[PDB]
Amino acid sequence: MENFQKVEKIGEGTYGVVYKARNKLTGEVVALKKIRLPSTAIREISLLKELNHPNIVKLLDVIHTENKLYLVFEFLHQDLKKFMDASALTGIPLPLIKSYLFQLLQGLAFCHSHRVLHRDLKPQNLLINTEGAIKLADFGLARAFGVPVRTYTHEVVTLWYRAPEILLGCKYYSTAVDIWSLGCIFAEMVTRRALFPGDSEIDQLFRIFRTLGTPDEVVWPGVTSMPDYKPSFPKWARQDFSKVVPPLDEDGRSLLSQMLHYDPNKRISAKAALAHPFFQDVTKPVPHLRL
Ligand SMILES: Cn1cc(NC(=O)c2cc(-c3ccccc3)nc3ccnn23)cn1
Repeated sequence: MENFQKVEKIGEGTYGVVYKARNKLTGEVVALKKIRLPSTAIREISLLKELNHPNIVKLLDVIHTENKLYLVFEFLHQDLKKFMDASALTGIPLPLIKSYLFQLLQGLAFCHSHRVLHRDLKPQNLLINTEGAIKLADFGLARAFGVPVRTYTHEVVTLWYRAPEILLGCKYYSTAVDIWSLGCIFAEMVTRRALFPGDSEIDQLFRIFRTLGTPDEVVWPGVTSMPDYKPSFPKWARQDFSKVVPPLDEDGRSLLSQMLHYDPNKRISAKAALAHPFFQDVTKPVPHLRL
């Protein structure tokens, strides 16, 4: 932190402070993330420097010096959480929602093709720029560092986007967990409200069940044998997506339903989702960004 001049706190991320900083040698403005605390993690994280795609926030460097771990990322000026808050009177226009979803699916398809999962997608790690791009930040890190209940400064890590197999204690994640999260985000962009804003693991799980119906062996073979499944769960009926995400059209609702299948083996893949009729008329609009 002397071969970075000018260093400012951006926010508090899942693993430590995030700073905006200028690289000394190069003049470039970067995001610098301090990871608060392991050699297995270093090689794993290091591999992510090769995982480069236009819809993935570039990992520029892994700095392991002075027994500290810093990740240096490409810097973007706004996140989707802030953008949706700024867009709340009018909503994000459907063509821009569509562009963002399509781009995010391209990013997921890339990473999934290389056997890399995110596992903690949320609006705060989706970053936007002035050119209409959106990018996924922090891919691959959960496999390396875990996902805590609370961050270094005691902020509660959100459960809102967590897939039901994770909440039911399945110990092997698949790429389907990212599709679920993205489906949740899609619904939130459309309705301007989080889809499942749980404030505890059971509240999260029951909010899912009260919308999508309590899962059973018909819709999710194997569910009743999951580690944290209890036969005493209340049995709620499923709601129609026409009630959950109006005014989304039938193409959008169909796609959302497939992203929110209970059984992770039934849930649509990113690559398949890109071929969905919802994207037949996709475009790349310019967002209105105030920086
Ligand atoms: C991995 N990675 C993170 C980023 N950037 C961000 O996190 C980021 C930074 C800032 C920011 C605001 C005022 C002054 C300085 C910075 N505002 C937002 C709003 C949303 N994100 N964000 C770039 N790369």
